[PDB]
Amino acid sequence: DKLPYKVADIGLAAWGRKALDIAENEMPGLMRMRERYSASKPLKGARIAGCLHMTVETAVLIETLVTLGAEVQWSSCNIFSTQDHAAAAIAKAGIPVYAWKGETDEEYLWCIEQTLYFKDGPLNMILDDGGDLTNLIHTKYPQLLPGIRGISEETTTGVHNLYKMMANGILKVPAINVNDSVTKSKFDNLYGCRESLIDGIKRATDVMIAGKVAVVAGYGDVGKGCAQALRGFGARVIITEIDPINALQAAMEGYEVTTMDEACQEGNIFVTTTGCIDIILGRHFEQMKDDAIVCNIGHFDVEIDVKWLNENAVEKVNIKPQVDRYRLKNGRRIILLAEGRLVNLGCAMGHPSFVMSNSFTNQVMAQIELWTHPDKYPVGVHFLPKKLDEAVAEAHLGKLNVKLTKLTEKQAQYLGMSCDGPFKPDHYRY
Amino acid sequence: DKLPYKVADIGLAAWGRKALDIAENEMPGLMRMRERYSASKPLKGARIAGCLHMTVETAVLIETLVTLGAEVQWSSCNIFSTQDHAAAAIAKAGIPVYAWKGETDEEYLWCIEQTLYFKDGPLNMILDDGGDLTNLIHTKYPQLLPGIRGISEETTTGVHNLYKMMANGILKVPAINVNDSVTKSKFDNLYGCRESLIDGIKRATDVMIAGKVAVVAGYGDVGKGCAQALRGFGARVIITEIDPINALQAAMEGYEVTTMDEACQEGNIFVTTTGCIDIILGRHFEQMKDDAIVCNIGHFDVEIDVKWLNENAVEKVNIKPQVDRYRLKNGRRIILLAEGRLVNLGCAMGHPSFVMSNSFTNQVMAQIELWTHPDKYPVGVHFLPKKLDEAVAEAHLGKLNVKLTKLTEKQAQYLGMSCDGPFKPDHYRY
Amino acid sequence: DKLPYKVADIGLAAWGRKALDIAENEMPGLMRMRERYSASKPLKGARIAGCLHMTVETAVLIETLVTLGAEVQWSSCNIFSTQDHAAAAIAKAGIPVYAWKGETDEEYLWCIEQTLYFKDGPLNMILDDGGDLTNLIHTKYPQLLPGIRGISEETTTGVHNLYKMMANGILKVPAINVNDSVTKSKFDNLYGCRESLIDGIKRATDVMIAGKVAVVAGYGDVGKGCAQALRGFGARVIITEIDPINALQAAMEGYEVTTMDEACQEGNIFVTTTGCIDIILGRHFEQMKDDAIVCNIGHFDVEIDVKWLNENAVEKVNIKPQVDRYRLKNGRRIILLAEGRLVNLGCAMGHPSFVMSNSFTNQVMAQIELWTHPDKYPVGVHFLPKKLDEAVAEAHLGKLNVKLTKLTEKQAQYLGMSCDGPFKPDHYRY
Amino acid sequence: DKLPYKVADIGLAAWGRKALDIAENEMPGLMRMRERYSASKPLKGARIAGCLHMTVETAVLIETLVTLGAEVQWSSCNIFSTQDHAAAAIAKAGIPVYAWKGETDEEYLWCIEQTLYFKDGPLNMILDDGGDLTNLIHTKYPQLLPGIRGISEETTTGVHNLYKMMANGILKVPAINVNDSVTKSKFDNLYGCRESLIDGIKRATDVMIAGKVAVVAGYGDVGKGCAQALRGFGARVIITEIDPINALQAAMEGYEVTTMDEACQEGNIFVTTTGCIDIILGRHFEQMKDDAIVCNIGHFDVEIDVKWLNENAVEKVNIKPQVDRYRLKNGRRIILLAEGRLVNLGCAMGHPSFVMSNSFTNQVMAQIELWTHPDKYPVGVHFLPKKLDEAVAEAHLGKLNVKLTKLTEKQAQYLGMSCDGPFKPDHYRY
Ligand SMILES: NC(=O)c1ccc[n+]([C@@H]2O[C@H](COP(=O)([O-])OP(=O)(O)OC[C@H]3O[C@@H](n4cnc5c(N)ncnc54)[C@H](O)[C@@H]3O)[C@@H](O)[C@H]2O)c1
Ligand SMILES: NC(=O)c1ccc[n+]([C@@H]2O[C@H](COP(=O)([O-])OP(=O)(O)OC[C@H]3O[C@@H](n4cnc5c(N)ncnc54)[C@H](O)[C@@H]3O)[C@@H](O)[C@H]2O)c1
Ligand SMILES: NC(=O)c1ccc[n+]([C@@H]2O[C@H](COP(=O)([O-])OP(=O)(O)OC[C@H]3O[C@@H](n4cnc5c(N)ncnc54)[C@H](O)[C@@H]3O)[C@@H](O)[C@H]2O)c1
Ligand SMILES: NC(=O)c1ccc[n+]([C@@H]2O[C@H](COP(=O)([O-])OP(=O)(O)OC[C@H]3O[C@@H](n4cnc5c(N)ncnc54)[C@H](O)[C@@H]3O)[C@@H](O)[C@H]2O)c1
Ligand SMILES: Nc1ncnc2c1ncn2[C@@H]1C[C@@H](CO)[C@H](O)[C@H]1O
Ligand SMILES: Nc1ncnc2c1ncn2[C@@H]1C[C@@H](CO)[C@H](O)[C@H]1O
Ligand SMILES: Nc1ncnc2c1ncn2[C@@H]1C[C@@H](CO)[C@H](O)[C@H]1O
Ligand SMILES: Nc1ncnc2c1ncn2[C@@H]1C[C@@H](CO)[C@H](O)[C@H]1O
Repeated sequence: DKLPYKVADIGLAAWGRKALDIAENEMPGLMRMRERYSASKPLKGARIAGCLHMTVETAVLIETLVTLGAEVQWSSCNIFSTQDHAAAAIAKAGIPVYAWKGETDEEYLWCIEQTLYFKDGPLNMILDDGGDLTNLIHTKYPQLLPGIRGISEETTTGVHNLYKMMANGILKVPAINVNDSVTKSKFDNLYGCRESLIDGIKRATDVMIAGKVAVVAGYGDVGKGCAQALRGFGARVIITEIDPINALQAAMEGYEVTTMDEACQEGNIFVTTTGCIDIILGRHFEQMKDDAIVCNIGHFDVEIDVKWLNENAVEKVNIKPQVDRYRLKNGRRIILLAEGRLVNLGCAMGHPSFVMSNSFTNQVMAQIELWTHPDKYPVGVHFLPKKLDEAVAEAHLGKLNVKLTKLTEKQAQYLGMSCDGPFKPDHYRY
Repeated sequence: DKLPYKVADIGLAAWGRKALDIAENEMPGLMRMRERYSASKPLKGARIAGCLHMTVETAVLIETLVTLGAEVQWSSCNIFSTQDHAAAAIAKAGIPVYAWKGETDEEYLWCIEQTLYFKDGPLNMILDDGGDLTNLIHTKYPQLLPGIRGISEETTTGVHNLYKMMANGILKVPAINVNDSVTKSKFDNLYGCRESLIDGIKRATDVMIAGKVAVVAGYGDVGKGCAQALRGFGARVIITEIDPINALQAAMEGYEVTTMDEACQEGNIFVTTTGCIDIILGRHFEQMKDDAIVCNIGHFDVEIDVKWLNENAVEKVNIKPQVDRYRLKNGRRIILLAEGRLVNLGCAMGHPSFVMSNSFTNQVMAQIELWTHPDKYPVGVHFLPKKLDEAVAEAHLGKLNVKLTKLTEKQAQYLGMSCDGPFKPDHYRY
Repeated sequence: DKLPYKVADIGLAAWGRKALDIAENEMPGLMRMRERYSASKPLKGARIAGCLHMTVETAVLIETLVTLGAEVQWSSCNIFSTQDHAAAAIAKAGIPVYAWKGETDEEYLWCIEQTLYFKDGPLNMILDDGGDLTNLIHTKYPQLLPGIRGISEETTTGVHNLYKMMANGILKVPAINVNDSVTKSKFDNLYGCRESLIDGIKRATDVMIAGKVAVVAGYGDVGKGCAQALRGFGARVIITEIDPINALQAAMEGYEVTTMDEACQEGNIFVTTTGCIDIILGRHFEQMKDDAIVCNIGHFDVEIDVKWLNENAVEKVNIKPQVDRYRLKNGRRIILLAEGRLVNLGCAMGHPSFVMSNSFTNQVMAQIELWTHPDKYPVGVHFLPKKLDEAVAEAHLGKLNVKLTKLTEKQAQYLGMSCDGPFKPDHYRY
Repeated sequence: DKLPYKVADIGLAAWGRKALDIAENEMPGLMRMRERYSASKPLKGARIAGCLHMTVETAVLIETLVTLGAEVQWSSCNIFSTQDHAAAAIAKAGIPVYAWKGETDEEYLWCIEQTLYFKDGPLNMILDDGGDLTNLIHTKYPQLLPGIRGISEETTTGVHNLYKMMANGILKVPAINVNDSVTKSKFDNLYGCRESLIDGIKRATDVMIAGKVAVVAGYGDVGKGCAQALRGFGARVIITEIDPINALQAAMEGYEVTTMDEACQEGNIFVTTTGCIDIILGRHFEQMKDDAIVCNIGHFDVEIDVKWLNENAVEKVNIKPQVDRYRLKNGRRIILLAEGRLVNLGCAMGHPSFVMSNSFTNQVMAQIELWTHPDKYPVGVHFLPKKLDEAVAEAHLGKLNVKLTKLTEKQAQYLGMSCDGPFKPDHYRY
């Protein structure tokens, strides 16, 4: 009596498959995993439930896992991020996926629920992005915890949740922090938003970036990438921060660092990257230049007070999907993107596949680790070993034609390290 | 018995009007022209036939001219550049427009033909982009030349044509070189492609730019913008040039300058910006890395040997409109964008409106000049006066909140110039 | 009874010669001129008097001219720009040079006077930088005008003077505008200040640039280079301009454009690049942050009101040559570089030799042109032919290993140009 | 019978004091330490022996420590890095300093030896940069170990030594890794070399960077800064790496990553930043373009085979101090800077004072920590607490006019952190 899947239109599978074919060729890390483990099926027995934006990239990840032997059931971790042609290709391949662009909140929860129970038994593995699946199980289905061998978590906000849970005796299953592998945080969060933040603002508004003042709240890995992207197109970028170290980094890169109370009067474009609530408020909106564009790229839509706009604007015109233009009592207009949900995935296609290969190779490794070597992972939050982190990167060098240097035995002795690595201490920040 | 217009779908007018509303707010130069001339209608009597990409930006230009009193009939200057919602809004406003995205070559010519004769008499003005309308009249409808008071030309290739015509006694009507106003060539050609080249490559392929080698043929104003855009996202950019000066400029900016025969073996992304034929040939395609992306942003599709691919590939798969992926005898794949037609307009939406306001304010000024002061323009090719060029720029400063400095009389005397300009000699290169 | 030369210390000639040896290897344009004309001595008969910063680069120029057969007598065009080891090497080689770092104003004039009369007759050629020699002859020695075949002028300010003179019937000798050859203005003025402005600020103060707000007055070729240099090291750069076009260029590159009245309160570093008087006044100094650094890189020291500081500060401490630190009545301190004279040459060594090879190859060509083909140059101000401008650039490509592309005859026909150039119309701005 | 100090010329003290006055104003972190601890003298009782480049910056550090109550004796950690005017000002202030620019190796060791015994008893604290003092005590004066309460270490190479020592039971005293405080490694190593690498190459050679190919070995924090500096001036930068992660970072920033065996044939400028031996060998020198410039910025001069040049060149000409130009059997020339010793300090003045304030505030904190709270530091290698790391940064925000944001209690609860920090987990990489 249960649907085998639920997508917007199965008819999009052909276009989706073409999409995955091109993407596969941009994802050597995932392709190399299949080449190494399709034969031995290290994930045989795993029943992986995934909750992570259902995009072309995620479809290649899903099929990599299946190729490695696991059974997979998936849901998106955002109501506007699914790419329907990718979801259809997956559904068609007979993998249970419950996801479509533009879900309601009740449907969003429903979709995650359809992934918990497989044909032959509940999930024994979690692949999360944001902690929603992780929190659902720990709060509504704890009984399933003993049957779950591990959790791998994709993003900063989900990772922070995990540490809050572990600090409070709640975390009941071993978890690998994938966000913090170097090859994820210093590539996906940085270089990925550097390209997909602009993509989302452009597809949504077609606005010229050059000449504009842009305000980026937060200067973490995401803000660093966003600020760099905007400045490369000629915007004057202003940064807001709560952390004196990130603030000093931004100042030393030539950015004016000040508060939102002050910057709201100057910005033409606003991007929130903090992962924190109450960044852009009604008091900020009333000070904004006419047609200021306001978006969020942080995991959850908690940074901008969109409720305030809906309750206080005198007009609200939908320009196209995910693009709303309000008119306030002061007569001025505000362009709001994706109703405040992460703009790169809501208004465009997320990070390009090559960088997502770095993130997802980390994810496959984490799944294998937890599944294949549970004795190595006590309940808590862990990091993939540096040696695996380095392997992720090495798997992407050939595609770029990078010729890496090999330490001579003489050099390796002088440096006190192995010719095959790890080449850095564990506290290295890269 | 003649159609009053011809567009893809009049039903798109509402969405288009919303598009124009947002764009108008990004185009102060055009809005300020209307504010200054709607009352006096300096273009009353003008019957302007336009041949220029039928986009949201062009629609604001078309309505600015109408507001200034002229009668206008328009066609696109490329078979893939029209934005159907913009064309519909114009058609709906009752302006005769003949344009849609994806015309055949015969239709392309047909559309230009429908603009030559107005309700009350042939065209008395030309607004061209590429020279196609200009060449059609001079070669098939010379009889209409005495009735045409002037020509204003938008782009480098069209301007070059005009000088070839003038050098050969063919040019029969006064022409203003709009491409070479400073506020056009050093803004539209540069900053505009800096943002819309990436937009087109992204919407077409979603490819990661970071980590790639990109080859840009030509280092003129368009190549300069394209190279800068690609390098800002982390691509290693190689430049090809025939001009020792542009080549030295590129080298001094840190770019490797070499030949296409050599670079075709390294590039992952190829962009042609030369305005010249035979840039990328079959011999180059056979040396390319797998899934290399190849596009053109020069006016005409004469830079890449697309015919060679169609005749020599073993497979050709249409991924989506304007995106074709070939498979060659060597087993490797080539992604070709927009069949070789300018990629920013064929795969995306062209330059953003703000920079297009600079170009189109120049165009309106040129029309007024020629129409309103023909005694000032003998047959030949001219430049708008520097004072008007500076006025275009000044009209866009307020939107950006630029506080310009005013020379004191003391300073103006020392510099030997007027406090209100021109502030530069005519040979100034900016 | 006349000195054969006058320098700080002939004993520095050996170190200077070593300097010139290294420089020669960085100046292929000048070396290639010698290789082509030492045999035929096209300048035989020329008695060239030069007034241009007596640096290592200028010494290679002086010897290139001598090698080409002319007789040369030189003076510096600034009291603080001479490089004593270079002046000594020249003096030693037996060329009459009157120059040393740190001349008084009376001495500065005296030195120029010692170059007017040669062993065998007055000067028959002028090589000027700033117009000082040009103005001295036209105002105190007009009688020598009929004997002077030509003038070649190095910089923007001198070129502007020439046009003021020509517009007023004063210019009595043919002059070639060397500043405006493309290979000079778009390389020396831009890329040269991009490297030597920082060099001067650093050798003078050792100040960290990152984190600072820097204010650059003017956004011409010099301001463009200076702004780019400062921003590359992490300074937040604010620009002041009087020209709406340059102001819009700066805004579209992400720079805040405002007035000095406003920026004087924010800057930590101030650089004037306008070529205009009254840029930084006492009213600006009283608003400055403590230890703000203030310098000028424009030709003459007329941009900053240094007299105001000397008359109004409560203290003035010389830190080292060309570096003065004042203390104002408000208790705050101002660091002034080179007493307001061009900072790159006053506090460092000017532009590096490679870019100076572009400028000086232009200068040698101009001398040959005027001297060798006077029938081609009526009284007035002219530009070197584009073909020579392109040759300057081509002569520097090999050193950089640039592989330039050659047009096929097919391509050259399509473009309507010669395979050997000129490749651009005369109004091209590059 | 022992000298009270030993410097090049005490007569330079006045100029040095002026230098320190300017520097103090650029070092708020150190000034704020004095303002907070001069009253309470937390270092009273400490007898700190320092071995760290004797520069203007280090002089402000030395006086900050004295102000905090310690007795200090200093030596430089490099034979060419001392700034004689700074050493003289210190000597004059009556602090025992043994250092001068250009020491022989025997003298270098002698100077360190003069710092071990104070008027009233051996050293009870070490402030090291490179590990030389640390290794001298552990190997020749172990008997003094029980009397030493702590070690604070400045740089990557010294920190690596410490971990090698701790891993081998040799480390006998508690050590704080100062290099790895975030405010040191991500500011001094990066932004500092970004400005002082160019300074050293420029003061030494005056070479144009634009147009050159530069090869940077290593892409750690130092290579990242060096590569960014060179590319900002127009050099094409090639990177060599042994670490797949750093290699992928460099590729994604647009740099070609290859081997030295390959790059030695292309580079015009070579900079080694690896901290490893055998980077540039005789086989590399024989392939180099004429007048290639070769330097090292890593701690010890072990990266370049300078011995090979001295033994194999046919000529060796000293251009000026720290600049040697060789001529090889193949007729080509090699410019070697500072005989291979760190170029920023050997040929220029090291990092500017502002960034050095970040490093030295960390150093003062470490000294206070170890001295004042030894119960908190067991034998081993430790990190300063994140809260102190953040305080270093906050102490430099005011000088830059940074307006930092304060978390509301609501926000701090949502983020699960204190309004006053730490704002990041311990594994954060910034
Ligand atoms: N959309 C995407 O593709 C994508 C990719 C990576 C991560 N993410 C998400 O982006 C957000 C941030 O990630 P990250 O890796 O940059 O986290 P980060 O910790 O590195 O960064 C964010 C910063 O925000 C600052 N900040 C917190 N509250 C603030 C406030 N009120 N005002 C100003 N600054 C404040 C913090 O000091 C911090 O430096 C998270 O929600 C994360 O899950 C999105
Ligand atoms: N798509 C757009 O939005 C847009 C905007 C502006 C202009 N254009 C078009 O872009 C093209 C170029 O414009 P531009 O303003 O840059 O012209 P430009 O003259 O400034 O530039 C092009 C350069 O190409 C070089 N070049 C010519 N043949 C070459 C060859 N075989 N190999 C390598 N280099 C070669 C030339 O030396 C030249 O510097 C024209 O067709 C123009 O009309 C497109
Ligand atoms: N020191 C050097 O090595 C070197 C090299 C090249 C030229 N120069 C000298 O540098 C100066 C400028 O050269 P350029 O080639 O950049 O000239 P440019 O004409 O290209 O530039 C200067 C600009 O200053 C602007 N400006 C004028 N008055 C102004 C005012 N009051 N406030 C703000 N902006 C103002 C103008 O609009 C102009 O764009 C001249 O004196 C020139 O001779 C020095
Ligand atoms: N001169 C200065 O002012 C200053 C300031 C900071 C540190 N330092 C010194 O600079 C050097 C490096 O510091 P860091 O903080 O960058 O270290 P880092 O560890 O961050 O960096 C160096 C890198 O070199 C790479 N590498 C090692 N051997 C290599 C080889 N054979 N070929 C290519 N790459 C190789 C490593 O993988 C590594 O990423 C150390 O000696 C350090 O003490 C100098
Ligand atoms: N194309 C994509 N497919 C899947 N996940 C993506 C894509 N782009 C960005 N993401 C993820 C979205 C994030 C925030 O939830 C991550 O941290 C990031 O990995
Ligand atoms: N959005 C746009 N609308 C109209 N014309 C455009 C747009 N973007 C670029 N162009 C034009 C296309 C060009 C080449 O034909 C021009 O030179 C340029 O002005
Ligand atoms: N090293 C140098 N030698 C000679 N002239 C120089 C040097 N650096 C800059 N200049 C010149 C100084 C200028 C301003 O007078 C020029 O325009 C510029 O060519
Ligand atoms: N001006 C300076 N004074 C003292 N130490 C410096 C200076 N510049 C760089 N350094 C140090 C030299 C280094 C390498 O030994 C450090 O890691 C760095 O902190």
